Amino acid sequence: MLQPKRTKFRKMHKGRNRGLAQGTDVSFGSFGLKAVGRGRLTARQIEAARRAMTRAVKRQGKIWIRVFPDKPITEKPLAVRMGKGKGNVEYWVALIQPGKVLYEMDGVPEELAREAFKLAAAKLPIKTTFVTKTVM
Amino acid sequence: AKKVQAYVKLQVAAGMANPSPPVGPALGQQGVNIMEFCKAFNAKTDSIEKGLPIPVVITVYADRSFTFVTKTPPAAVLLKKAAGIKSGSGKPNKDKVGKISRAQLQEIAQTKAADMTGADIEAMTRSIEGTARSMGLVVED
Amino acid sequence: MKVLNSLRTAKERHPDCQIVKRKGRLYVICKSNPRFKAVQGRKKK
Amino acid sequence: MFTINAEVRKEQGKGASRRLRAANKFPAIIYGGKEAPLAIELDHDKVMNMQAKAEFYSEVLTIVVDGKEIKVKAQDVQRHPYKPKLQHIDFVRA
RNA sequence: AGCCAGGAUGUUGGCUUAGAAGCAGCCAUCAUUUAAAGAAAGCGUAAUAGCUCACUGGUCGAGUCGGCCUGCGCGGAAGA
Ligand SMILES: [Mg+2]
Ligand SMILES: [Mg+2]
Ligand SMILES: [Mg+2]
Repeated sequence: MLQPKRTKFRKMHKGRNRGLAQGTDVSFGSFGLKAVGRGRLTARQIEAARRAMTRAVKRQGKIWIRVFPDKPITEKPLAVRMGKGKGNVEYWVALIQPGKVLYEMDGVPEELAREAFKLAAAKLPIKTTFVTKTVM
Repeated sequence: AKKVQAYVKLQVAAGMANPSPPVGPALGQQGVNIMEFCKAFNAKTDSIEKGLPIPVVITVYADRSFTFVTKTPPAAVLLKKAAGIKSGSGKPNKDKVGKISRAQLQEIAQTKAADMTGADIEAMTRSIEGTARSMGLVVED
Repeated sequence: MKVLNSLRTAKERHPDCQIVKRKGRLYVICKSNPRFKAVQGRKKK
Repeated sequence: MFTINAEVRKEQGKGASRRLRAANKFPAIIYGGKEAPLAIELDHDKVMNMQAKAEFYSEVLTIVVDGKEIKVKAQDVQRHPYKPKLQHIDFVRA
């Protein structure tokens, strides 16, 4: 499960998530799974989806994960007053903007990557679309 | 040729005649004799050799017995005592187990006076090559 | 029969599975192997 | 071989370009060599299909603007972030 | 699309486990007669099986298939 091995600071301002995605082409594989919505992918989400596409291909071909959850998310538990300090880091997300290539894959037939990316797509909280490598 | 009228296959080797442990219970009962599996069975077995399994046609309109006339021995039965091993596929394709040759089986396959495919003694012969493959040997042709 | 808010799967559980729009719901009929029937909906209010 | 029909842009900037794309057209640009760049407007559907054959990105295409012929090669392309659409193209005079 | 056909031979497939004859699982996925016919498609299983299809010959006779950009709608939708 992905997580920064170490970081400069423990916690991070909430911030916002406007803008379009960077890194928008299939730049490693042959096929890609691309983001259509704006939002958060958790380290567990990336994993639930990664397993499925890897199940799906019987660990053939090759898989790239283009996103990484480097954003620490905190939460305040039950029975806690507001304030008295910032919550504790509980999990990690990567921020997703429309257009982010999430996963790439190659070494498999077009038909099979689609099944596999379809299977992962069911694990994610944002709409996605299936893409291909392109000259230029 | 006409339709469906009694016909089943299930033995092990022809140098026997009716054995028990294979089938025993299930080898005839819509007018077919278990006990009779001899007179007809060895109606052409003794006259050549004992040790190629040849199953064969029933035939029962509403009779109490059956006749059938037999045909040629199988093909797989030509890869234990004539060309290579018996463990069969062994481990069919992790190593290549053993091997045959172009000479081997062409003659033996080529004595079939009642079974195979093709007027070319070679096409039918080439087909026989495929079985040897089912158990992962080698091509030396 | 089972309900389901999705027939993508229950439509292909068998060759005679059809999909029909009786009244205004979508039923997956299959009159040979009925156990494979489904609907998408469940009535008015 | 590939033949593309273009009109010169009469406007420029973000508003105009967003309006061009709202009209199923899209801006593009022609540059290179001694002549000045030529801002042009292309038909979206027609060019989408053309550029869907790898041949497009390596063969010399011909753009037609007022019955004059410009020989170019595709040089860059900006695509929609997530739709099968084109936002813009660079052509260089071959 | 429909309906008539066929769907044959190496091969009852060798072989992994107690059957196996595609009949479970792993291995490969060869081969002939042809009009095509998968060492299989999945129901089924004491072994047969006895089903249909995948694929092709006939019949009909002019359309048919399902992806793309998009508009409005459908279902998803239970509370005092
Ligand atoms: Mg009613
Ligand atoms: Mg503005
Ligand atoms: Mg037809």
